[PDB]
Formats: sequence, C-alpha cells, structure tokens
Amino acid sequence: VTQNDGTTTIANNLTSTVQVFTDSEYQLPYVLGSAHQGCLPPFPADVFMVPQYGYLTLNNGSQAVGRSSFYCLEYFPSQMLRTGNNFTFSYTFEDVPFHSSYA
Amino acid sequence: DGVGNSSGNWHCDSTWMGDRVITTSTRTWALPTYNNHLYKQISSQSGASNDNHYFGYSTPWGYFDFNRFHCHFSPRDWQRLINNNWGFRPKRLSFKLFNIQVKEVTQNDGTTTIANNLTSTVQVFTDSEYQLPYVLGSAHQGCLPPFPADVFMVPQYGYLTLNNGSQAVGRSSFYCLEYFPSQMLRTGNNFTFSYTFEDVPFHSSYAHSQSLDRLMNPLIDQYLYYLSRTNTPSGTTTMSRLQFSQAGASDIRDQSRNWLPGPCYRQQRVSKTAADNNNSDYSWTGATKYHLNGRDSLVNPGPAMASHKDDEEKYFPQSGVLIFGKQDSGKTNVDIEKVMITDEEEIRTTNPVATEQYGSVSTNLQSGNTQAATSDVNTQGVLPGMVWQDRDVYLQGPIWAKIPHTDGHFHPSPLMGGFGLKHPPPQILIKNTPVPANPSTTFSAAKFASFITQYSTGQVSVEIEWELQKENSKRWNPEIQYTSNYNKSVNVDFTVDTNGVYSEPRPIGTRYLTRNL
Amino acid sequence: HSQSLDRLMNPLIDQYLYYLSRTNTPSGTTTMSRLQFSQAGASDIRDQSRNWLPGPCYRQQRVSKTAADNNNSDYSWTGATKYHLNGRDSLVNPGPAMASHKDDEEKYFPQSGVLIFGKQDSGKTNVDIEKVMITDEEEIRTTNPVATEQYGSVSTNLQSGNTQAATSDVNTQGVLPGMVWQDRDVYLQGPIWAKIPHTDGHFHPSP
Amino acid sequence: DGVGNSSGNWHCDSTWMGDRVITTSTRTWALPTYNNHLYKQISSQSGASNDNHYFGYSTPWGYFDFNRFHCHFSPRDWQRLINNNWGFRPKRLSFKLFNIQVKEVTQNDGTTTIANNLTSTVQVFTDSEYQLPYVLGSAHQGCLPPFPADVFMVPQYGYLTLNNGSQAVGRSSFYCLEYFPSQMLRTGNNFTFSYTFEDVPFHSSYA
Repeated sequence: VTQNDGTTTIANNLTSTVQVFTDSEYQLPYVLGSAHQGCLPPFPADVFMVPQYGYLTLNNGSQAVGRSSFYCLEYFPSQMLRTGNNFTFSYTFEDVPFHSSYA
Repeated sequence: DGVGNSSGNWHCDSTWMGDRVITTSTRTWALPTYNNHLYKQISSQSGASNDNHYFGYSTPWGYFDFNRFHCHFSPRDWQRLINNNWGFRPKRLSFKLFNIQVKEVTQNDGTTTIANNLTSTVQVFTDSEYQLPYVLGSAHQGCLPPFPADVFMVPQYGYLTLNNGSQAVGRSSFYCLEYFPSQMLRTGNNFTFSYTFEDVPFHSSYAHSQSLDRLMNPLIDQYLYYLSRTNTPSGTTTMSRLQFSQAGASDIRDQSRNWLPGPCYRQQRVSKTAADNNNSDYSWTGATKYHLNGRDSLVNPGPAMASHKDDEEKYFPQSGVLIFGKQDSGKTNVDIEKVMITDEEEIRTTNPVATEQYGSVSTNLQSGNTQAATSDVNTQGVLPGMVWQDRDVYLQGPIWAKIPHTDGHFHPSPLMGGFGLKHPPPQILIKNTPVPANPSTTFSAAKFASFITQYSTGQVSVEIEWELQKENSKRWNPEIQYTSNYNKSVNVDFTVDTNGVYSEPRPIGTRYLTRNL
Repeated sequence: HSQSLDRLMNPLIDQYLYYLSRTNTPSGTTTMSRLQFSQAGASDIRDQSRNWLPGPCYRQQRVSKTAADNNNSDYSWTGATKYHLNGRDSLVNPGPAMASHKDDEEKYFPQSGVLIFGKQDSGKTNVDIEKVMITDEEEIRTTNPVATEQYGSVSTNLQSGNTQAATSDVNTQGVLPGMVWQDRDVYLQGPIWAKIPHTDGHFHPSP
Repeated sequence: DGVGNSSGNWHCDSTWMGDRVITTSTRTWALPTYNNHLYKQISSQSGASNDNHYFGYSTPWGYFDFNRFHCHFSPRDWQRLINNNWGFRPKRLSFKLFNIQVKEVTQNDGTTTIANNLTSTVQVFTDSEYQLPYVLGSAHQGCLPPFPADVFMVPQYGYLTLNNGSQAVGRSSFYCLEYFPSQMLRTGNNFTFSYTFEDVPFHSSYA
C-alpha cells in the first residue's frame, strides 16, 4: 500500500514472501487452549483478519521474575512462500474417548 | 524456478548432535548503492597528527561479515556450550543468499515511491584465493545483528595501503574488484558456497584450579637446597657466611619451580572510581604504545594478561581490556556507566597482572664494599619454559582472524580473541549492477554520470558446524555456572524492551568450568 | 607487503570497541577527572584495536652517509651494539631483520646492522664510504621496527591523585605471542644457506 | 529460462596457462535510439574545403568495438605480457551479450519516469560475410572503457561512399541493414558467437 497525501493505492508486490511454520514439537507457549476471537468465521462468505500472537509469563506485580522466558519465534525453521507456493501439513490425533452426546 | 517460486526456506536452528553442534542463522539484509557506483580514493583530511594519516580506496562493493559469535549462538545456546564443554572449534560452514529482490526508488518533488524492478541483477563473488585486502580481521560494525528479528544494512568495502603522510607511495596497489569472476543473480536465483576449516587447536574454555606458584605437594619438602640466610650473627659483627635450607610447606615461596609465567607488556592502571584516578590528561602521553615506521600506535588488546590482582575489582588496565558499549551508547566521549568493561581475572593464575611488573632482576655484582641491587623488569619477552593462556572470546567478540602471510609468526592466536586461521572463511562481496538512466540520443564519449537509484534486499543464511570437547572431570564439589539472577527487574536480560530495542546486558566470557592445571 | 600492520582495517566503518579518549573533563576550570570513552574510526585511526604486533627488535646506533652530520668521536666500538657470552664482547653485524630507516630519510642507516658489500677493487681495510655498497632494507618497513627507533613506550608506575603517570621507551623487545615479522633479504651476493647448529632448541631457524 | 532466471554470469579474468593467455573482459552497455529509428544521408555542410567534402548515410543501428587493447588487458596484465615475452598474436575469441533489459522513458511536463518494458525486443546480428562497410579499421571513440567499473554508450553506425563534391556519384551504394538475418532478443535471451583468427605473424615486442 502506498500513501501520498491521501488516495493510497494498492499495487501487487510479486517478489515479497510470507513465512509460515508449524512447531509440532510444542516448544512455544500454547495460546489456542482458551476461548478467543479471530477464529475462522462461521459463514464461508466472510473474510477474516489473522490475529496477533503474544504470550504471558511469570511475574511479580508488573515487573518480571528472572524465571520468565522470552521466546523469539524467528529462531525456528520456517518455510517461506512467494506467490505460487502452497504450504500443507498433516496431523493425526491420539486416541481420545468419545464425546458423549447422549443424555 | 521463476519469479513466483521461492528460492530458499528460512533456516534458523541449533541442533546438538553429540560431539558436534550445528548452528544455523538466517537474516534479512538491504544493500544500498555506495559512491554512486564508482571507486574513490580517500585520505586523511588536510593534516591532523602524524599517526593518523591514511591513504586508501573506497569501493562501491559491500560485504557480509558474520565474524562475531552472537550471530550464530543465541544467549541460551551460548550458555549450554559454555557450561558443559571444555573446548570448541569450528569445522565447516555453508553460506547461502536467497530471495533477492531489487527495488527502484523514484523521487518526484517528494512522495518518492518504490516499485519493484524485476529485470535488474545483483552480482556476488567470494574470492577464496585470498587475492584481496582482508578487511574482516579487525572488529568492526555492520555484522549480522544479534537478534534475528532485526534487519541490517550491508557495509561498504574499502581498504588502506602503504602511504607517506597523506600521499601515496608507488608501492601501494589499488585493486579493482570488477576484475574477478562473479555470479550475477536476478530475482529467483540463489548463491551458495561451502567452506571447510583447517584444523585448529581447541579454544580453551576452562579456567585453572591451580596456579603456577603452587604446583606441588605441601606435605613433603623438596630435595633441593636454596640460600636461606646470607649472613650469620656472631659477636654482633655480622660476619657473612652463607647457609642453605631445604624448601617445604612452611616456606613455599622458595621452592624450586618447573615453569614460569607468560610474557607480559606493562599497562597503566586506571580505576572505575572517578575520585582515585589522577587529574591529568594521560589518555595518550601515559598510554602504552608501539611504533613501526615512525607512527605511534596504541595497543588496545595487548597480550593476554590478567586485568587485576585479588581484592581489587576497582582497577583495570588503561588500554588493555576489551570494552563494549551498552544499548544506545554514544559514539564518542561517552561516560563510564555506558560501556561494559570485560574482566579477565580467570587467567590470573598463569599470566602476569597487566599493571604489575613481571619481576625483579639483579643489576650489579655484589662485593665487600657494594650492596646488592636489583631492578623491576617492566617488559618480558618469551623465554623457554613459559606457559600462558589466550584472551577469552566472550559472546560479542570476533570468532576468527587471518594470520598475515609472513616469513614467521609466533603463536598465531589473535590478540583480540578467537581462532587464528591461515585460510579464513572467504569474503563475500556483493553489489548492485548499475543501470543507466535515459542516455541522450546523440553520441557522447564521456561515461554516464546518472543512474537509476535502486537498492536490493533479501535473506542470507549462514550455517557453521562446531566441534566440541566433552567435559570429563572428577571434581567432587559443584562448579561455577553462568546463571541469570532470579531477582525481579523492570526488564529481563537479553530480551526486548517495551519499545522493541534488543539489548545485551553484560559481556559473557567463556571461562567457567574448571580444569586442574 | 602493500599494507602495514598499523593499517589493516576498513576506513569506512568504525569498530565496536571503545577506548579511553579523554582522561579528564573541564568543568568549572578545576579540571575534575572523570574518564570518557569513544569508538574508534577513520578520523582517529591511531587508537583502533589491532589484532597483531610488530616483529621483535634489537636497537642499533644510527649513522648518516653525509659525513658532516655524524658526531666527531670514536664510537665505532664503545657506541656499537654488542652481545657477549663467556666474557668476550662480540659485535652484532647482521642483527635481527629490521628496517634500516623510516620514510623521508635515505641518509641514515644502522651502524652495525646492514649488509655491506664492496665495489670493484675496494681495499681490504679503512676504505672510504664511496667504495662500499650499503644495502637498504626499507621493503620490510611495514611489519618490522626501524632498527634505530625504539620498539615503543611502556608505562612505568601506577598513577595516583598525587603522582603523574610516567612511561619509558623500551629499547629491546623479545618475542611476544602475536608478533609477525619478515626475514632479511637474500640479495644477489649474499649467501644461499646456513647450517642450524645442532642444539637442544632454536627459535625460527632462518639465518 | 525466463524473466527471473539470469542469462549469464559476469566473467572478467585473465589466466596465463603457459604458452597461451586467455583474456576475458565484461562490461555494461546502454543503447539509445538513434535518428528516431530512420536512416538519413549526411553530407558536408554547404562547402568548406575541397578536401573535406563527404557523402554517406547514418543508420539507426549501433555496434560494439573492442578493437583497443586496454579493453582486454589490465595495466598489470599488460606489464606481464610485455616484459616476459618476445611476441604475441591472437588465436580465437568468443563474444557474449546477456542480461538485456529494455526501459521505456515517459515524459509528462518534467518528472520523467523510467519503467521497465518486458515485452520489447533487441535485435543483433554479426555479418561474418563482410558484406558491410567495415567501420572498425580506423581509430575511433566509443570502445569498451578501460576500467571495468565504467558504463559506456554504444556508438552509432554510419558509413561513407564515393562522392563528387557534396553530391553523390551513381556508383555509391547505400546499404540497408534491416536486410540481413538477425536474432531478436527479449529479456532472458543471450546472443553468443565464436570466431577463430587466421594465422598471422607474431607482433614483435623486442627491440
């Protein structure tokens, strides 16, 4: 996006890249456990914004205890994708008891 | 292959296989155009001091330097290597440049707009024959940033040659880089090269548990006598008849010792407490210096010598310690609380204190009428039977340096720190190919003075394979380790602040584990 | 060499290592002493941290080819450099490889420390200067000390509020770790080889 | 092949194998449009001197001339060849054009902006049958620059024929270059040709 005293114009950038990684070793704070917004919308016609990623650690008051560990995500291997690349991964669930829908 | 298909994947990882650790790091760089695509000689302005004259050329090219450690090791990966291992040396590295994109900037009375230029090229070459001035040996800025989220500018490449005053001696040779074979890269090409290190002794991360002065069993006394009392009282006339005594635990200072301390160059001593140091301008006139070809040159690193003796943490050698700045430290006349002064007390066992003299030496021959006289020896070169420890690498300090090609050299390990190599990792130079702009219709022989204004950017991937020396010891009691303190503080150490500025709190030396001497 | 030890780095970018720039700072004209640091760059190169040092040197006396300048005294021996073992003073003719002179002096040369050859039909004793051919070793001037000038200065005493910092020139410097040097040149007339004496130990066997 | 893949690598090197030396040189050129894409005859203005009348055509085409030495030899490579050798002659050459990019300039009351034109082409041909006026024989400007960092403009191509005064004699023949077969090159094509020299006596560098 280019802004010049208003009238900003969007022009596709072919060369730029988008980098994606799935941890799969569970070495990151797991944010997904709690209910939050920004999931895929219910109704497929919608278009959704991808939510930001942050995390909390141990603390005393507002100050940080030496225990708190700060993770840098840039430090994992991640696949980089220009226009015309696709990133696909497959996951298999451990066996878990049925959910009981009966009353 | 193509504009749409991406050339390489981001690899930043550290894997600890067993003996060997493989450290990979990837960064994003941006390369401007230097000197408007033309060489220029540079020289000392007018005149300043006889010592500061220099002559050299400044090329449009620019180069990558990963020579610092913290490029490769995260502070945590540094902590593992440092605590669990005696020694480590590199084995082989591989370098990769990918996802290059060239951008052309247009300026029209402000509101400049950047629009990608697909056709333009970026040319890269690694010498590997060492036919260029090797710039990488000395500490400099512009290395890969410590923290992978950062984006760094690729530094310009220039070099210095022989000179008399500001003028150039016929000996000086000017190298044109355009004259090497170099690979040219459009968007969608990647340049990768692999280098293997010559075998080099391990870096010693251990500190000694004994000192040279105390290398013997205190329980049993030696079979070798020494002069104990030169004169013996008789009738109060103090007649001089020499006597001898065996050496033991009671009087250890006289025991015969097998080896001596490492060679030392004396330094001036300054203290961190501002009140104690003298009120005078001794920054230069009082400094230690060494001069060749009539130009005094300060000695910053000096030979590896302990910074201070015990029960003094205040004092440190004037010139002779590595000094690093904290976050956003100024570039000149900064106050003391801004810089981080490293401490080399770990070496205190085998090497002399930098401030105190090597020892005293007897000057004259005694006689009935003359008293025996001795004098301190400020400087001591190497003698047979001397042992010493090299200066520490730390985290920020350089990894290696190039031994100059010379007739002879003694103990090639560099003074700053790291691994002296005869064939260092070759320099990687990179430049934007110049693109002319709107040549006039009628012919003119004069060369183009005006080009498109453009720069290029893309990722760079450096991977080094380190070999380790596993720690095998029998010490009963626990060691010293590098531990981040558990007290609560505003900012965690080695982490970003609230504005996003990554800061390294203190210098981390590599010597914690203890081997007996 | 096309470079010198003192100038082995890129002038464009300044180093990340600080050094003491100004020991004391003016305040109320009382000159209170608080030390300050500065990074090193092209502007003040003489202070940049350098990786290696100059080759070991043995000091020589300096004589000049112009006959008027040299002192009117018999210093041919009493002023010469000497080294003695087993109580017999022995002149050092070759000396360690050290540059004969600094720049902008072609007049001076070390007293004992240069190879000297005779021209055709030169006498065998007390020959005049214009008869001998004095070799010049300025090529080495980069990595090795000048034979006449001292290796460097060294701080003698510890500073204090009441004592000024004092330093002293170091005339002789043995080898330290991290020193590099160049060997003396062969020339055309000089010898091809020599025999390393059989001994317990020897350092850098080049003659 | 494609817009993204680069056509050729920069080669500038000089290798001395033994008897033979192979000199390579690479430069960057820029080619404007001459005469707004149309032929024109040119002739001596009005009149000046009987000797200076000329008649000829000026084509839009432009040509490469590497005919000077210092294109190929760096001053140092020249010094080696010149000092150690009696004579030298060429054997075979190879010529390569790569990484062609066409740019279209737009002018709108100033602030002209250049934006790459991907579709446009550049057409090149080497005659090799010697059916054209040979311009290269005489010393002229516009050769490859001595120093590889430079960027040079490709010179225009024109030629002279027989004439009487400023007027043209029926004998004069006007060549249209468009009439040869020529390879056309978009971005991502490279044009290379190889030529072998007839045997010619050595140049004598001895005195």
